Amino acid sequence: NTRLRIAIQKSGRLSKESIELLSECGVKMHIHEQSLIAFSTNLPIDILRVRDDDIPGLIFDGVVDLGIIGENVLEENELERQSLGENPSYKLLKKLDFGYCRLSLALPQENKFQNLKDFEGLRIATSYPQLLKRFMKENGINYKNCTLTGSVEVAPRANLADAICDLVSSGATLQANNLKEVKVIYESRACLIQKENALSKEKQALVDKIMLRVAGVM
Amino acid sequence: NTRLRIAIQKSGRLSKESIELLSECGVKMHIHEQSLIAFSTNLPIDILRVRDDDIPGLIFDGVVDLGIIGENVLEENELERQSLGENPSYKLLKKLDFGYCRLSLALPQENKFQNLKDFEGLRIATSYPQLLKRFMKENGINYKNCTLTGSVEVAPRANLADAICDLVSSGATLQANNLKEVKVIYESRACLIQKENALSKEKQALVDKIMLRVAGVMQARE
Ligand SMILES: O=P(O)(O)OC[C@H]1O[C@H](OP(=O)(O)OP(=O)(O)O)[C@H](O)[C@@H]1O
Ligand SMILES: O=P(O)(O)OC[C@H]1O[C@H](OP(=O)(O)OP(=O)(O)O)[C@H](O)[C@@H]1O
Ligand SMILES: [Mg+2]
Ligand SMILES: [Mg+2]
Ligand SMILES: [Zn+2]
Ligand SMILES: [Zn+2]
Ligand SMILES: [Zn+2]
Ligand SMILES: [Zn+2]
Ligand SMILES: [Zn+2]
Ligand SMILES: [Zn+2]
Repeated sequence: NTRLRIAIQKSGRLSKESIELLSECGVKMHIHEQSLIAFSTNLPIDILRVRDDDIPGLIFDGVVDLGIIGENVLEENELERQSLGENPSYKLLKKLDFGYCRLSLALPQENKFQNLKDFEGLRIATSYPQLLKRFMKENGINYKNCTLTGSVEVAPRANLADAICDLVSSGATLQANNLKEVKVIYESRACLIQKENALSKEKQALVDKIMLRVAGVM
Repeated sequence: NTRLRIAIQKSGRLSKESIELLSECGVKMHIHEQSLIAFSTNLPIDILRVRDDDIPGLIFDGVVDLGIIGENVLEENELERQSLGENPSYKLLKKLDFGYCRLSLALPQENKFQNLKDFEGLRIATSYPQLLKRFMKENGINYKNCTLTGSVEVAPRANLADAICDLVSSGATLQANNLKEVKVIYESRACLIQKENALSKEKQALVDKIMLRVAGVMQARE
Protein backbone atom coordinates (compact mmCIF):
# COMPACT_ATOMS: atom_id res chain seq x y z
CA ASN A 1 0.00 0.00 0.00
CA THR A 2 1.31 3.34 -1.27
CA ARG A 3 -1.66 5.43 -0.17
CA LEU A 4 -1.17 8.36 2.22
CA ARG A 5 -3.11 7.94 5.48
CA ILE A 6 -4.89 10.94 7.00
CA ALA A 7 -6.73 10.49 10.34
CA ILE A 8 -9.63 12.79 11.13
CA GLN A 9 -12.35 12.81 13.75
CA LYS A 10 -15.19 10.39 12.85
CA SER A 11 -17.89 12.58 14.43
CA GLY A 12 -17.70 15.61 16.63
CA ARG A 13 -16.44 19.19 16.64
CA LEU A 14 -13.76 18.82 13.98
CA SER A 15 -15.34 16.35 11.61
CA LYS A 16 -17.20 18.69 9.25
CA GLU A 17 -14.46 21.27 8.99
CA SER A 18 -11.75 18.64 8.54
CA ILE A 19 -13.63 17.10 5.60
CA GLU A 20 -14.20 20.59 4.06
CA LEU A 21 -10.52 21.48 4.40
CA LEU A 22 -9.60 18.29 2.58
CA SER A 23 -12.06 18.91 -0.28
CA GLU A 24 -10.84 22.52 -0.51
CA CYS A 25 -7.37 21.03 -0.94
CA GLY A 26 -8.62 19.03 -3.93
CA VAL A 27 -9.13 15.77 -2.07
CA LYS A 28 -12.34 14.16 -3.32
CA MET A 29 -13.97 11.38 -1.29
CA HIS A 30 -17.37 10.20 -0.13
CA ILE A 31 -18.05 10.32 3.60
CA HIS A 32 -21.06 8.24 4.58
CA GLU A 33 -21.00 5.94 7.60
CA GLN A 34 -17.77 4.14 6.79
CA SER A 35 -16.74 2.68 10.13
CA LEU A 36 -13.02 3.45 9.73
CA ILE A 37 -11.75 3.95 6.13
CA ALA A 38 -12.94 6.26 3.36
CA PHE A 39 -11.03 6.25 0.02
CA SER A 40 -10.14 9.34 -2.04
CA THR A 41 -11.50 8.78 -5.51
CA ASN A 42 -8.96 11.15 -7.22
CA LEU A 43 -5.76 10.76 -5.13
CA PRO A 44 -3.86 7.92 -3.46
CA ILE A 45 -5.11 8.96 0.01
CA ASP A 46 -7.02 7.07 2.70
CA ILE A 47 -9.04 9.01 5.25
CA LEU A 48 -9.28 7.15 8.57
CA ARG A 49 -12.27 8.31 10.56
CA VAL A 50 -11.47 7.70 14.20
CA ARG A 51 -12.21 8.85 17.71
CA ASP A 52 -10.35 12.07 18.19
CA ASP A 53 -8.57 10.82 21.33
CA ASP A 54 -6.85 8.16 19.22
CA ILE A 55 -5.32 10.54 16.62
CA PRO A 56 -2.30 11.72 18.61
CA GLY A 57 -1.34 8.10 19.30
CA LEU A 58 -1.72 7.01 15.70
CA ILE A 59 0.70 9.76 14.69
CA PHE A 60 3.19 9.16 17.59
CA ASP A 61 3.14 5.47 16.73
CA GLY A 62 3.56 6.17 13.00
CA VAL A 63 0.35 4.24 12.16
CA VAL A 64 -0.90 7.09 9.95
CA ASP A 65 0.93 9.82 8.10
CA LEU A 66 -1.16 12.90 8.78
CA GLY A 67 -3.79 13.84 11.36
CA ILE A 68 -6.09 16.76 12.01
CA ILE A 69 -6.60 17.17 15.79
CA GLY A 70 -7.26 19.74 18.47
CA GLU A 71 -4.20 21.03 20.36
CA ASN A 72 -5.88 20.09 23.68
CA VAL A 73 -6.33 16.44 22.69
CA LEU A 74 -2.85 16.31 21.22
CA GLU A 75 -1.22 17.79 24.33
CA GLU A 76 -3.26 15.61 26.78
CA ASN A 77 -2.06 12.45 25.06
CA GLU A 78 1.48 13.73 24.61
CA LEU A 79 1.62 14.29 28.40
CA GLU A 80 0.23 10.83 29.08
CA ARG A 81 2.83 9.25 26.79
CA GLN A 82 5.64 11.26 28.37
CA SER A 83 4.44 10.23 31.86
CA LEU A 84 4.72 6.58 30.79
CA GLY A 85 8.43 7.20 30.08
CA GLU A 86 7.93 7.42 26.29
CA ASN A 87 9.11 10.02 23.81
CA PRO A 88 6.09 10.94 21.69
CA SER A 89 7.17 12.98 18.62
CA TYR A 90 5.37 14.56 15.66
CA LYS A 91 5.81 17.31 13.09
CA LEU A 92 3.49 20.28 13.36
CA LEU A 93 2.61 21.19 9.78
CA LYS A 94 -0.02 23.89 10.30
CA LYS A 95 -2.21 25.51 12.93
CA LEU A 96 -5.68 25.65 11.42
CA ASP A 97 -8.42 28.28 11.58
CA PHE A 98 -11.15 26.12 13.10
CA GLY A 99 -11.78 24.08 16.25
CA TYR A 100 -11.44 27.09 18.50
CA CYS A 101 -12.22 26.26 22.16
CA ARG A 102 -10.79 26.59 25.62
CA LEU A 103 -10.29 24.26 28.57
CA SER A 104 -11.52 25.97 31.69
CA LEU A 105 -12.24 25.47 35.34
CA ALA A 106 -15.90 25.84 36.24
CA LEU A 107 -17.94 25.97 39.46
CA PRO A 108 -21.62 25.88 40.37
CA GLN A 109 -23.18 29.24 39.54
CA GLU A 110 -23.98 29.87 43.22
CA ASN A 111 -20.39 29.29 44.47
CA LYS A 112 -18.29 32.22 45.68
CA PHE A 113 -15.04 32.46 43.73
CA GLN A 114 -12.37 34.97 44.74
CA ASN A 115 -9.19 33.14 43.68
CA LEU A 116 -7.69 29.98 42.21
CA LYS A 117 -6.91 29.08 45.84
CA ASP A 118 -10.66 28.38 46.08
CA PHE A 119 -9.96 25.15 44.18
CA GLU A 120 -7.79 23.85 47.02
CA GLY A 121 -8.97 20.45 48.23
CA LEU A 122 -11.81 20.31 45.70
CA ARG A 123 -12.79 17.25 43.73
CA ILE A 124 -12.50 18.21 40.04
CA ALA A 125 -14.16 16.27 37.22
CA THR A 126 -12.49 16.29 33.77
CA SER A 127 -11.77 14.34 30.61
CA TYR A 128 -8.27 16.00 30.49
CA PRO A 129 -6.57 14.82 33.65
CA GLN A 130 -2.96 15.41 32.48
CA LEU A 131 -3.65 18.99 31.37
CA LEU A 132 -5.50 19.68 34.64
CA LYS A 133 -2.75 18.09 36.69
CA ARG A 134 0.06 20.09 35.04
CA PHE A 135 -1.88 23.34 35.44
CA MET A 136 -2.70 22.77 39.10
CA LYS A 137 0.90 21.79 39.89
CA GLU A 138 2.27 24.87 38.14
CA ASN A 139 0.00 27.05 40.23
CA GLY A 140 0.60 25.25 43.52
CA ILE A 141 -2.98 24.05 44.08
CA ASN A 142 -3.88 20.63 45.52
CA TYR A 143 -7.07 18.91 44.39
CA LYS A 144 -8.71 15.49 43.96
CA ASN A 145 -9.13 14.04 40.53
CA CYS A 146 -12.23 12.66 38.89
CA THR A 147 -11.69 11.38 35.33
CA LEU A 148 -14.88 11.08 33.22
CA THR A 149 -14.93 10.66 29.40
CA GLY A 150 -18.43 12.11 29.09
CA SER A 151 -21.14 14.05 30.96
CA VAL A 152 -18.45 15.91 32.91
CA GLU A 153 -20.79 18.87 33.42
CA VAL A 154 -23.27 16.59 35.37
CA ALA A 155 -20.59 15.56 37.88
CA PRO A 156 -21.28 18.33 40.40
CA ARG A 157 -25.07 17.61 40.28
CA ALA A 158 -24.41 13.89 40.63
CA ASN A 159 -22.26 14.70 43.69
CA LEU A 160 -19.17 13.20 42.04
CA ALA A 161 -17.26 16.48 42.06
CA ASP A 162 -17.23 20.02 43.38
CA ALA A 163 -16.03 21.55 40.14
CA ILE A 164 -15.10 20.66 36.61
CA CYS A 165 -12.37 21.27 34.05
CA ASP A 166 -13.90 21.11 30.55
CA LEU A 167 -13.90 22.46 26.98
CA VAL A 168 -16.03 25.52 26.38
CA SER A 169 -16.89 27.18 22.98
CA SER A 170 -20.29 28.90 23.10
CA GLY A 171 -20.68 28.50 26.83
CA ALA A 172 -24.14 26.89 26.27
CA THR A 173 -23.34 23.61 28.01
CA LEU A 174 -22.06 25.36 31.16
CA GLN A 175 -25.17 27.55 31.15
CA ALA A 176 -27.43 24.51 30.71
CA ASN A 177 -25.81 22.86 33.74
CA ASN A 178 -25.90 26.03 35.87
CA LEU A 179 -22.09 26.20 36.01
CA LYS A 180 -19.86 29.22 35.53
CA GLU A 181 -16.51 29.52 33.81
CA VAL A 182 -14.00 30.99 36.25
CA LYS A 183 -10.48 30.26 34.84
CA VAL A 184 -9.18 29.42 31.35
CA ILE A 185 -6.28 26.99 31.59
CA TYR A 186 -5.64 26.20 27.90
CA GLU A 187 -6.59 27.64 24.53
CA SER A 188 -6.96 25.31 21.61
CA ARG A 189 -7.52 25.15 17.88
CA ALA A 190 -7.22 22.34 15.33
CA CYS A 191 -3.83 21.53 13.76
CA LEU A 192 -2.47 19.36 11.00
CA ILE A 193 0.35 17.11 12.11
CA GLN A 194 2.53 14.47 10.59
CA LYS A 195 4.32 11.45 11.94
CA GLU A 196 8.01 11.81 12.83
CA ASN A 197 9.66 9.30 10.56
CA ALA A 198 10.41 10.34 7.02
CA LEU A 199 7.80 9.50 4.38
CA SER A 200 8.66 7.85 1.10
CA LYS A 201 9.50 10.40 -1.63
CA GLU A 202 6.14 9.84 -3.32
CA LYS A 203 4.24 10.36 -0.09
CA GLN A 204 6.23 13.43 0.99
CA ALA A 205 5.71 14.95 -2.46
CA LEU A 206 1.94 14.49 -2.08
CA VAL A 207 2.09 16.00 1.42
CA ASP A 208 4.05 19.02 0.10
CA LYS A 209 1.42 19.40 -2.63
CA ILE A 210 -1.38 19.27 -0.03
CA MET A 211 0.41 21.76 2.25
CA LEU A 212 0.78 24.24 -0.66
CA ARG A 213 -2.95 23.78 -1.13
CA VAL A 214 -3.59 24.22 2.62
CA ALA A 215 -1.38 27.31 2.65
CA GLY A 216 -3.05 28.48 -0.56
CA VAL A 217 -6.53 27.59 0.79
CA MET A 218 -5.70 29.55 3.93
CA ASN B 1 -22.61 11.82 50.94
CA THR B 2 -24.35 9.31 53.19
CA ARG B 3 -25.37 7.40 50.03
CA LEU B 4 -23.31 4.50 48.77
CA ARG B 5 -22.05 5.16 45.20
CA ILE B 6 -22.01 2.27 42.70
CA ALA B 7 -20.64 2.84 39.16
CA ILE B 8 -21.90 0.64 36.35
CA GLN B 9 -21.59 0.74 32.56
CA LYS B 10 -24.14 3.15 31.00
CA SER B 11 -24.59 1.01 27.83
CA GLY B 12 -22.70 -1.93 26.45
CA ARG B 13 -21.89 -5.57 27.30
CA LEU B 14 -22.39 -5.24 31.06
CA SER B 15 -25.04 -2.57 31.36
CA LYS B 16 -28.13 -4.73 31.31
CA GLU B 17 -26.66 -7.49 33.41
CA SER B 18 -25.29 -5.03 36.02
CA ILE B 19 -28.71 -3.40 36.47
CA GLU B 20 -30.28 -6.87 36.69
CA LEU B 21 -27.82 -8.06 39.33
CA LEU B 22 -28.73 -5.03 41.40
CA SER B 23 -32.52 -5.60 41.08
CA GLU B 24 -31.99 -9.35 41.69
CA CYS B 25 -30.28 -8.29 44.90
CA GLY B 26 -33.44 -6.38 45.89
CA VAL B 27 -32.18 -2.96 44.85
CA LYS B 28 -35.09 -1.07 43.29
CA MET B 29 -34.13 1.72 40.95
CA HIS B 30 -35.35 4.68 38.96
CA ILE B 31 -33.26 4.95 35.78
CA HIS B 32 -33.36 7.60 32.99
CA GLU B 33 -31.79 5.88 29.95
CA GLN B 34 -29.68 8.89 28.90
CA SER B 35 -28.60 10.00 32.43
CA LEU B 36 -25.44 9.64 34.51
CA ILE B 37 -27.44 9.65 37.72
CA ALA B 38 -29.77 6.92 38.81
CA PHE B 39 -30.85 6.23 42.35
CA SER B 40 -32.26 3.41 44.41
CA THR B 41 -35.79 4.04 45.56
CA ASN B 42 -35.64 1.63 48.54
CA LEU B 43 -31.98 2.03 49.73
CA PRO B 44 -29.46 4.86 50.24
CA ILE B 45 -27.55 3.98 47.03
CA ASP B 46 -26.64 6.14 44.00
CA ILE B 47 -25.99 4.35 40.72
CA LEU B 48 -23.62 6.23 38.41
CA ARG B 49 -23.98 5.14 34.81
CA VAL B 50 -20.71 5.83 33.03
CA ARG B 51 -18.40 4.72 30.28
CA ASP B 52 -16.93 1.39 31.41
CA ASP B 53 -13.32 2.58 30.84
CA ASP B 54 -13.91 5.24 33.51
CA ILE B 55 -14.94 2.81 36.28
CA PRO B 56 -11.49 1.52 37.37
CA GLY B 57 -10.35 5.16 37.70
CA LEU B 58 -13.36 6.26 39.76
CA ILE B 59 -12.63 3.39 42.18
CA PHE B 60 -8.85 4.01 42.32
CA ASP B 61 -9.51 7.69 42.93
CA GLY B 62 -12.17 6.87 45.59
CA VAL B 63 -14.85 8.87 43.70
CA VAL B 64 -17.24 5.97 44.02
CA ASP B 65 -17.52 3.15 46.52
CA LEU B 66 -18.36 0.18 44.37
CA GLY B 67 -18.01 -0.61 40.67
CA ILE B 68 -19.03 -3.45 38.38
CA ILE B 69 -16.47 -3.85 35.59
CA GLY B 70 -14.83 -6.39 33.34
CA GLU B 71 -11.50 -7.78 34.61
CA ASN B 72 -9.94 -6.79 31.24
CA VAL B 73 -10.89 -3.13 31.55
CA LEU B 74 -9.85 -3.09 35.22
CA GLU B 75 -6.43 -4.66 34.49
CA GLU B 76 -5.68 -2.39 31.52
CA ASN B 77 -6.32 0.74 33.55
CA GLU B 78 -4.50 -0.58 36.61
CA LEU B 79 -1.41 -1.16 34.39
CA GLU B 80 -1.78 2.28 32.87
CA ARG B 81 -1.98 3.94 36.27
CA GLN B 82 1.00 1.95 37.57
CA SER B 83 3.00 2.85 34.41
CA LEU B 84 2.31 6.53 35.12
CA GLY B 85 4.03 6.06 38.49
CA GLU B 86 0.77 5.90 40.47
CA ASN B 87 -0.48 3.38 43.00
CA PRO B 88 -3.91 2.23 41.95
CA SER B 89 -5.55 0.08 44.58
CA TYR B 90 -8.95 -1.60 45.07
CA LYS B 91 -10.66 -4.41 46.88
CA LEU B 92 -11.98 -7.31 44.82
CA LEU B 93 -15.35 -8.27 46.38
CA LYS B 94 -16.58 -10.86 43.88
CA LYS B 95 -16.05 -12.38 40.51
CA LEU B 96 -19.43 -12.37 38.79
CA ASP B 97 -21.17 -14.90 36.51
CA PHE B 98 -21.68 -12.63 33.51
CA GLY B 99 -19.48 -10.60 31.14
CA TYR B 100 -17.51 -13.66 29.98
CA CYS B 101 -15.03 -12.78 27.27
CA ARG B 102 -11.39 -13.19 26.37
CA LEU B 103 -8.75 -10.85 25.03
CA SER B 104 -7.14 -12.53 22.09
CA LEU B 105 -4.77 -11.98 19.24
CA ALA B 106 -6.46 -12.30 15.85
CA LEU B 107 -5.29 -12.42 12.22
CA PRO B 108 -6.98 -12.34 8.82
CA GLN B 109 -8.65 -15.74 8.19
CA GLU B 110 -6.39 -16.33 5.19
CA ASN B 111 -3.11 -15.72 7.09
CA LYS B 112 -0.79 -18.62 7.85
CA PHE B 113 -0.16 -18.88 11.57
CA GLN B 114 2.42 -21.37 12.82
CA ASN B 115 3.66 -19.62 15.95
CA LEU B 116 3.50 -16.50 18.15
CA LYS B 117 6.81 -15.57 16.43
CA ASP B 118 4.55 -14.83 13.40
CA PHE B 119 3.60 -11.62 15.23
CA GLU B 120 7.18 -10.29 15.07
CA GLY B 121 7.34 -6.85 13.49
CA LEU B 122 3.55 -6.76 12.93
CA ARG B 123 1.35 -3.73 13.49
CA ILE B 124 -1.26 -4.72 16.07
CA ALA B 125 -4.48 -2.80 16.60
CA THR B 126 -6.03 -2.80 20.09
CA SER B 127 -7.98 -0.87 22.71
CA TYR B 128 -5.87 -2.56 25.38
CA PRO B 129 -2.33 -1.35 24.69
CA GLN B 130 -0.90 -2.06 28.22
CA LEU B 131 -2.28 -5.62 28.29
CA LEU B 132 -0.91 -6.26 24.80
CA LYS B 133 2.44 -4.73 25.69
CA ARG B 134 2.89 -6.78 28.85
CA PHE B 135 1.96 -9.99 27.01
CA MET B 136 4.30 -9.36 24.08
CA LYS B 137 7.18 -8.44 26.44
CA GLU B 138 6.70 -11.55 28.56
CA ASN B 139 6.81 -13.70 25.36
CA GLY B 140 9.79 -11.86 23.79
CA ILE B 141 7.98 -10.62 20.68
CA ASN B 142 8.50 -7.19 19.14
CA TYR B 143 5.58 -5.43 17.43
CA LYS B 144 4.26 -2.02 16.49
CA ASN B 145 1.36 -0.62 18.43
CA CYS B 146 -1.87 0.80 17.06
CA THR B 147 -4.28 2.10 19.74
CA LEU B 148 -7.92 2.41 18.60
CA THR B 149 -10.82 2.90 21.06
CA GLY B 150 -13.38 1.44 18.63
CA SER B 151 -13.73 -0.46 15.33
CA VAL B 152 -10.57 -2.39 16.14
CA GLU B 153 -11.71 -5.33 14.00
CA VAL B 154 -11.76 -3.25 10.82
CA ALA B 155 -8.13 -2.12 11.18
CA PRO B 156 -6.63 -5.03 9.20
CA ARG B 157 -9.09 -4.90 6.28
CA ALA B 158 -8.51 -1.08 6.30
CA ASN B 159 -4.74 -1.73 6.09
CA LEU B 160 -4.18 0.13 9.38
CA ALA B 161 -2.76 -3.00 11.06
CA ASP B 162 -1.71 -6.53 10.27
CA ALA B 163 -3.44 -8.03 13.29
CA ILE B 164 -5.58 -7.16 16.28
CA CYS B 165 -5.78 -7.78 20.02
CA ASP B 166 -9.44 -7.60 21.05
CA LEU B 167 -12.20 -8.96 23.24
CA VAL B 168 -14.07 -11.94 21.90
CA SER B 169 -17.39 -13.12 23.41
CA SER B 170 -19.47 -14.97 20.81
CA GLY B 171 -16.82 -14.75 18.11
CA ALA B 172 -19.42 -13.15 15.80
CA THR B 173 -17.50 -9.91 15.26
CA LEU B 174 -14.30 -11.75 14.25
CA GLN B 175 -16.32 -13.97 11.90
CA ALA B 176 -18.05 -10.91 10.40
CA ASN B 177 -14.68 -9.34 9.66
CA ASN B 178 -13.14 -12.59 8.35
CA LEU B 179 -10.61 -12.67 11.19
CA LYS B 180 -9.56 -15.67 13.24
CA GLU B 181 -8.70 -16.01 16.87
CA VAL B 182 -5.18 -17.48 17.21
CA LYS B 183 -4.06 -16.84 20.79
CA VAL B 184 -5.94 -16.06 24.00
CA ILE B 185 -3.94 -13.67 26.19
CA TYR B 186 -6.43 -13.05 29.07
CA GLU B 187 -9.76 -14.54 30.26
CA SER B 188 -12.24 -12.14 31.77
CA ARG B 189 -15.60 -11.88 33.50
CA ALA B 190 -17.32 -9.00 35.24
CA CYS B 191 -16.32 -8.36 38.84
CA LEU B 192 -17.56 -6.24 41.72
CA ILE B 193 -14.85 -4.03 43.27
CA GLN B 194 -14.62 -1.50 46.05
CA LYS B 195 -12.45 1.51 46.67
CA GLU B 196 -9.43 1.06 48.96
CA ASN B 197 -10.13 3.47 51.76
CA ALA B 198 -12.35 2.26 54.50
CA LEU B 199 -16.04 3.02 54.21
CA SER B 200 -18.00 4.44 57.09
CA LYS B 201 -19.48 1.73 59.30
CA GLU B 202 -22.93 2.23 57.90
CA LYS B 203 -21.76 2.10 54.32
CA GLN B 204 -19.67 -1.02 54.98
CA ALA B 205 -22.69 -2.61 56.69
CA LEU B 206 -24.79 -1.94 53.53
CA VAL B 207 -22.02 -3.38 51.40
CA ASP B 208 -21.85 -6.54 53.54
CA LYS B 209 -25.63 -6.88 53.22
CA ILE B 210 -25.44 -6.50 49.44
CA MET B 211 -22.61 -9.06 49.23
CA LEU B 212 -24.67 -11.67 51.06
CA ARG B 213 -27.46 -11.09 48.57
CA VAL B 214 -25.00 -11.36 45.69
CA ALA B 215 -23.91 -14.75 46.93
CA GLY B 216 -27.53 -15.91 47.35
CA VAL B 217 -28.44 -14.58 43.89
CA MET B 218 -25.53 -16.37 42.21
CA GLN B 219 -26.24 -19.74 43.87
CA ALA B 220 -29.94 -19.33 42.98
CA ARG B 221 -29.12 -18.59 39.33
CA GLU B 222 -27.37 -21.96 38.87
O1 LIG C 1 -19.45 25.64 25.07
P1 LIG C 1 -20.27 24.75 24.19
O2 LIG C 1 -20.34 25.18 22.76
O3 LIG C 1 -21.58 24.46 24.83
O4 LIG C 1 -19.47 23.39 24.09
C1 LIG C 1 -19.12 22.64 25.24
C2 LIG C 1 -19.11 21.17 24.88
O5 LIG C 1 -18.15 20.89 23.85
C3 LIG C 1 -17.18 19.95 24.32
O6 LIG C 1 -17.31 18.70 23.66
P2 LIG C 1 -16.60 18.41 22.24
O7 LIG C 1 -17.67 17.89 21.30
O8 LIG C 1 -15.72 19.57 21.81
O9 LIG C 1 -15.58 17.22 22.60
P3 LIG C 1 -15.53 15.87 21.72
O10 LIG C 1 -15.83 16.30 20.28
O11 LIG C 1 -14.12 15.37 22.01
O12 LIG C 1 -16.60 15.01 22.34
C4 LIG C 1 -17.39 19.77 25.83
O13 LIG C 1 -17.30 18.40 26.23
C5 LIG C 1 -18.76 20.35 26.12
O14 LIG C 1 -19.73 19.34 26.32
O1 LIG D 1 -17.26 -11.85 19.79
P1 LIG D 1 -18.44 -10.90 19.87
O2 LIG D 1 -19.57 -11.45 20.72
O3 LIG D 1 -18.82 -10.37 18.52
O4 LIG D 1 -18.00 -9.58 20.71
C1 LIG D 1 -16.94 -8.72 20.27
C2 LIG D 1 -17.15 -7.25 20.62
O5 LIG D 1 -17.08 -7.03 22.03
C3 LIG D 1 -16.10 -6.02 22.33
O6 LIG D 1 -16.73 -4.75 22.52
P2 LIG D 1 -17.08 -4.18 24.00
O7 LIG D 1 -18.38 -3.40 23.97
O8 LIG D 1 -16.95 -5.38 24.89
O9 LIG D 1 -15.83 -3.22 24.34
P3 LIG D 1 -15.86 -1.87 25.24
O10 LIG D 1 -15.33 -2.35 26.58
O11 LIG D 1 -14.90 -0.97 24.49
O12 LIG D 1 -17.29 -1.35 25.26
C4 LIG D 1 -15.18 -5.96 21.14
O13 LIG D 1 -14.65 -4.65 20.93
C5 LIG D 1 -16.06 -6.38 19.99
O14 LIG D 1 -16.60 -5.22 19.35
MG1 LIG E 1 -18.78 16.05 19.99
MG1 LIG F 1 -19.17 -2.39 25.25
ZN1 LIG G 1 -21.20 8.77 -1.53
ZN1 LIG H 1 -20.56 7.14 -2.20
ZN1 LIG I 1 -13.14 12.63 22.42
ZN1 LIG J 1 -37.90 10.26 35.85
ZN1 LIG K 1 -15.56 1.00 26.64
ZN1 LIG L 1 -21.34 -19.43 39.35
